[PDB]
Amino acid sequence: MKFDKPAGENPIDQLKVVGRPHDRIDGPLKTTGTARYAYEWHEEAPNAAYGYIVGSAIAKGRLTALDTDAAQKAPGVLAVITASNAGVLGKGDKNTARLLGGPTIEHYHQAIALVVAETFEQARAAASLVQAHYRRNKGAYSLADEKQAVNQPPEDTPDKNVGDFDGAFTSAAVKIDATYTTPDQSHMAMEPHASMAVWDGNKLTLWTSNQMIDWCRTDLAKTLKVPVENVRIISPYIGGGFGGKLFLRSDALLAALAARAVKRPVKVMLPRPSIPNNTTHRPATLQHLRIGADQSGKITAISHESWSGNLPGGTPETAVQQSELLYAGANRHTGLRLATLDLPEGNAMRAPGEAPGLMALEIAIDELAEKAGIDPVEFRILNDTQVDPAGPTRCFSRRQLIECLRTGADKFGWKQRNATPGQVRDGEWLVGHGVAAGFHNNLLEKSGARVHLEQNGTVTVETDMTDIGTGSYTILAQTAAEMLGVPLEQVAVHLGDSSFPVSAGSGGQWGANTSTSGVYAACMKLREMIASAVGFDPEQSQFADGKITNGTRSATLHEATAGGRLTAEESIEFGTLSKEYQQSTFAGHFVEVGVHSATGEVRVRRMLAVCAAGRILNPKTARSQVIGAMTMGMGAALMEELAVDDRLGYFVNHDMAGYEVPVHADIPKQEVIFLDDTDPISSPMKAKGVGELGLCGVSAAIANAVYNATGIRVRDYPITLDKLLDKLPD
Amino acid sequence: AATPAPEIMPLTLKVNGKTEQLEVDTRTTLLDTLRENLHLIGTKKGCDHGQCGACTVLVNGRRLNACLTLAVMHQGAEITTIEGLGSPDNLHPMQAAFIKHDGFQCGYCTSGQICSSVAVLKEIQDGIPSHVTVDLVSAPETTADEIRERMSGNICRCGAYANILAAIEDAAG
Amino acid sequence: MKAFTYERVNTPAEAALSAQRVPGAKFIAGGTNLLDLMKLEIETPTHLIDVNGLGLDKIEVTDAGGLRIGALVRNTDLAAHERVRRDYAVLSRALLAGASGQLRNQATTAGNLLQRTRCPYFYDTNQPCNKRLPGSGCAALEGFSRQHAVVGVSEACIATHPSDMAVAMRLLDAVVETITPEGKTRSITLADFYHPPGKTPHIETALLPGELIVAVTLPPPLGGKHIYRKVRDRASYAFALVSVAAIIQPDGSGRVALGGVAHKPWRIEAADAQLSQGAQAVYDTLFASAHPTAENTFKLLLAKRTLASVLAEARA
Ligand SMILES: Cc1cc2nc3c(=O)[nH]c(=O)nc-3n(C[C@H](O)[C@H](O)[C@H](O)COP(=O)(O)OP(=O)(O)OC[C@H]3O[C@@H](n4cnc5c(N)ncnc54)[C@H](O)[C@@H]3O)c2cc1C
Ligand SMILES: Nc1ccn([C@@H]2O[C@H](COP(=O)(O)OP(=O)(O)OC[C@H]3Oc4nc5nc(N)nc(O)c5nc4C(S)=C3S)[C@@H](O)[C@H]2O)c(=O)n1
Ligand code: SF4
Ligand code: MOS
Ligand code: FES
Ligand code: FES
Ligand SMILES: [Cl-]
Ligand SMILES: [Cl-]
Ligand SMILES: [Cl-]
Ligand SMILES: [Cl-]
Ligand SMILES: [Cl-]
Ligand SMILES: [Cl-]
Ligand SMILES: [Cl-]
Ligand SMILES: [Cl-]
Ligand SMILES: [Cl-]
Ligand SMILES: [Cl-]
Repeated sequence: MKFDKPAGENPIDQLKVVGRPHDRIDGPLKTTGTARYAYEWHEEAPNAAYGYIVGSAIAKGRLTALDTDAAQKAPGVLAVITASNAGVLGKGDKNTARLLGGPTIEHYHQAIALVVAETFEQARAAASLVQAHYRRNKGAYSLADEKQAVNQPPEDTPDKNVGDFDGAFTSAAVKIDATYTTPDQSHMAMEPHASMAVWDGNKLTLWTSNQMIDWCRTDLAKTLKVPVENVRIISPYIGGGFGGKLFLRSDALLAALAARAVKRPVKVMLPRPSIPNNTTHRPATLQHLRIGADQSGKITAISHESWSGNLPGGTPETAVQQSELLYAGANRHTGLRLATLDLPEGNAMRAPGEAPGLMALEIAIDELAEKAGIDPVEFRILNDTQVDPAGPTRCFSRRQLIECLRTGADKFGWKQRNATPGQVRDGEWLVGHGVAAGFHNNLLEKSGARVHLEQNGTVTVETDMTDIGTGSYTILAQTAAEMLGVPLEQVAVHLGDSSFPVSAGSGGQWGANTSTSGVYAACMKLREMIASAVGFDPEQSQFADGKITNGTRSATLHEATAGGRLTAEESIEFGTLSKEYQQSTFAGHFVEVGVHSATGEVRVRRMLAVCAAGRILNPKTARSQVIGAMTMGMGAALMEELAVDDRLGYFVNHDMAGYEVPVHADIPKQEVIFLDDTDPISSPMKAKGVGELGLCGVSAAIANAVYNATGIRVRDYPITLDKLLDKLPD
Repeated sequence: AATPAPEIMPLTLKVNGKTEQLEVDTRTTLLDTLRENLHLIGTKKGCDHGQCGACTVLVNGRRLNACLTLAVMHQGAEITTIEGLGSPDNLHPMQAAFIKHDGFQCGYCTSGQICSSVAVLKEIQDGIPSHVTVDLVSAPETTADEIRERMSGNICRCGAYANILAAIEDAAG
Repeated sequence: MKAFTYERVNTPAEAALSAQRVPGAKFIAGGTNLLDLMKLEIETPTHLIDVNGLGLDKIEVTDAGGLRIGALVRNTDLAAHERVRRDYAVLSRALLAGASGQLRNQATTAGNLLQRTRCPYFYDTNQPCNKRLPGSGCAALEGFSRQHAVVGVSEACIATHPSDMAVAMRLLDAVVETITPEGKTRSITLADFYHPPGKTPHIETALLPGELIVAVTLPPPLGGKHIYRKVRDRASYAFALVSVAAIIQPDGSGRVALGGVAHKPWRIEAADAQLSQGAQAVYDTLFASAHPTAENTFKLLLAKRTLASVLAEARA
């Protein structure tokens, strides 16, 4: 199925099961400890050995020698895998840093060996005996120090320039020029990265924790230099990812290598203290915004430059793209600048680019609104753009930012806010209200599925799509149930296995829409095959109450499969609609905060998100995404920071205590409203993403709330009490 | 230069009503005993350092973090894990409430949330105060403020918290 | 973690005797600090002696009208005890302000006093840390020092003692009761229990080889308004940036001790006597000797403002 014209009426529009807040179908497994994650597949390899990682003790240099004799001789030890003895490896396309270091050391805690042993305890103790030898090289670890030397963009990412920014900035009646920083952030998915490998001759089966099954299979094969068809990836349950499990990490590589060397299954879990430096992190940013507006509050000039750092060939944090589309302005400048830093690999984290970009942009808007004498909700409404500001002929498919904000303000009681900061108390707490816009593009990617009508009348969905806590299992079941006229509870859904059709995976918040659209495409073929088995015309047939009807004629789905089960396998493909229109998603974030008038402690008292993200496939699991993202936004705003040591070249606070994420005690009332945003330009499901959108804007809403509570702007996240303390009352 | 050989010792635990007789490395945590030695994988390992609560279990009715106690320390103890509370076709009321309110996403913290929440209601009934208990001498009440604090030792990176609270208040009434 | 033998014994006397006889032996109580450190091989004992189940877990009234708290009493049970809630409220508040429910259930009185720093350079064995390896350096001094000590420090180490319960014990003039492996007993006032880092930050307390804490004795109750204000970046499950323990009498006199500012609970008796004069005077005496880094300077203003907030709470 090629989707290249907007969707008309189709069976999903009935919304008998799609669109409804169903309990998630993996709920019984996840609440009883019977869902199996990567390290927990005992029956599949009951004598599996344990692999324990040795990370680099230096940030950067040469591994001159790696001694393994003492470890080899230790109790229960089978082997030590090293770069030397593992043989020549390839590198996967999504890995900047090598997953097995040696001789070059690219970053701190880069894996350099793996001790395989009979028990976990023996492998860990044995890993302590591995003696590495290093020669340090001079590295660069400070994004702010590298800033000054970088003032061109990358060759393949030129600046974007519309109109005359400098002229319009000069002429503007009111304007701001402000700098914002965001720190390095870490995923802290509650399930550590783990994998288990079994070889059967040249055939590899890997049980793992990965968001992108097909990317995993391909990249593992490229790395091991084996035929891709010899590798099988299995990841039905993933204990969180947040971008951090989009790629092949060193557990999967080392399990695979270990299991082949010892000719026995091996399982490898990255220990929690090693994860923040071994894996990836959201890059820190440093952002320069200059925005100009006229007498009437219409933005006339916008400039957004962002500086980020990464290893050679690594990605920038794409923090300026939202500023090309979100607000109006005839005169525009955007630009990325990428430093080389010898920290661990910077890579995607929930809403890469947009989370930090809006962290800056939406304070800047708050500031400029204040300067214009205009309510920040009205300021944003005033500068809505229903077309691409760099190409006015190019419409947004569907844009409800205005409606998000107005609805939000009405529900929130935004009019109750005191516009003069610092004037509202509740006991010892300064109370504040703030607002921010969310924005995130809707990306499309090809996705396939296989769907079976079984002879007992049940339906079987197979696809390699993942459910990382998103609810894919459930929404895919709703999709098939809707299309075939069966109740939800008759649909089996099988995910996260490379022996199933290739889906787009859980990433870019394209997963709900792409994966359900693939199922839609398979189910359309299946309906056709069913119609044909009972001698009916597909075009004139309907599917309901476990039956197919066709005018006056009527058969049961049991009869269609009397001559064996019916199987359809199809993909959805996307044409030029994402060029023709700008497909995006929008939100309004409203926050009330408390700031302690003595200590400067910040506590969120109330949060509302109003979202517009196409047709909501499941309001319950969708609401969960957004309150989840709101929680993550709170962390980014108030507590989350990977502390860089500039001298030693690593993240100092590299664990679940030192890197503070939000706890139960932090969480206020959190309300979510989904606007009816049905977008037929997106897909036949008419859906768009929420999982990353829900984070976008949250942190700046909070920052703008703290300002309203205190009169104190903080442009260096996170907004911790030390940054507020010297400007509070007495 | 070297590391010593495992010290192996016999061990009797009562896990979910069932008498288990093991021989364990003295280093083995209660957590790893359940997951690796007994194959009760419902109890999860989020951090191994007492920082997350994903390995929360009951030992003689009292909740603790199984990653920061040794198996050999609980010779003859009654251990209760998530599997002991209920299973898919006989859900515990808390397990069921969690499904109803969507108190989980990825599911990795969820065992721990559930074990803690059942013990938390018990602790309130037993009159154990908390950080947010205003009047220390009088008996604590089952408020939203109290549950949040008492549950703050179970970390959810998915951010299912607001729903977890709704599940617990439901099961409590 | 290195392999170790594990011993259960019958009496507390046996436990201390075994600690003398076996080089590298350590006592284990709740295990909530010791096992954490052992996984990383920061502690590497060859032998563990279980000190639970030896009758050291009672809370009793003393003949003087105070309280004897057993070393092995759980933190939850100490904080929940009726006498402690009415008569020693600041102890109960400090306990409840720390850690999590799971952790407080297993952690013990002795264990809590002897918990080690949360310094992140200390916890990372690839980094310079004089505490873990004498003369290797202090990475925190010119590195990430945001949560380190501002008073009582030295060039060699700037670590804070992480205990909230110890701040409340120090305020109450608590006394640590021990038995030596020899079989004699000692009382160490908690004010004299923690050594300053000086040039030997690896030396932390006054305990001898294999000395066993059996109890902590509190004197008679003071009455007054008891408060424990703990400041932290998130609402729960975090160590103190700064903490103020106070006991305020009706006439404005009282005592205070602080956490998060030094290698031990920080209380100066001259400063107690200036409470009626205000937070400014009390602070000036408490922090006359302060030596912060740029990153933890904020703690000084935090201490003063938190203390002022505490005194204002007491007036109301
Ligand atoms: C995530 C996390 C958060 C925390 N947050 C806080 C907080 O906010 N506030 C706070 O105060 N604490 C906090 N803690 C620390 C906790 O309070 C302590 O770990 C606990 O008090 C230690 O008690 P234990 O009995 O487990 O000691 P153990 O771990 O058993 O032993 C600790 C030390 O004492 C020795 N020992 C034990 N008993 C005796 C005895 N009778 N005589 C002599 N030596 C003995 C051991 O050999 C060892 O060196 C936290 C811990 C964690 C993991
Ligand atoms: N219009 C449709 C859009 C989506 N959803 C809901 O939300 C999920 C989100 O789907 P979608 O926004 O397409 O996002 P993905 O399927 O693509 O999953 C990835 C996405 O998921 C998010 N949230 C996740 N939450 C779980 N708990 N853990 C993760 O790692 C996280 N990863 C973030 C990130 S990073 C990213 S990219 C569905 O499964 C469903 O419950 C549906 O109800 N409304
Ligand atoms: S501060 Fe004390 S502990 Fe932290 S590093 Fe310097 S010496 Fe080691
Ligand atoms: O693209 Mo989301 O998985 S960082
Ligand atoms: S695994 Fe026990 S607390 Fe994280
Ligand atoms: S459900 Fe994913 S961590 Fe709580
Ligand atoms: Cl429903
Ligand atoms: Cl160098
Ligand atoms: Cl409107
Ligand atoms: Cl139909
Ligand atoms: Cl609804
Ligand atoms: Cl709902
Ligand atoms: Cl830290
Ligand atoms: Cl219950
Ligand atoms: Cl020294
Ligand atoms: Cl003041």
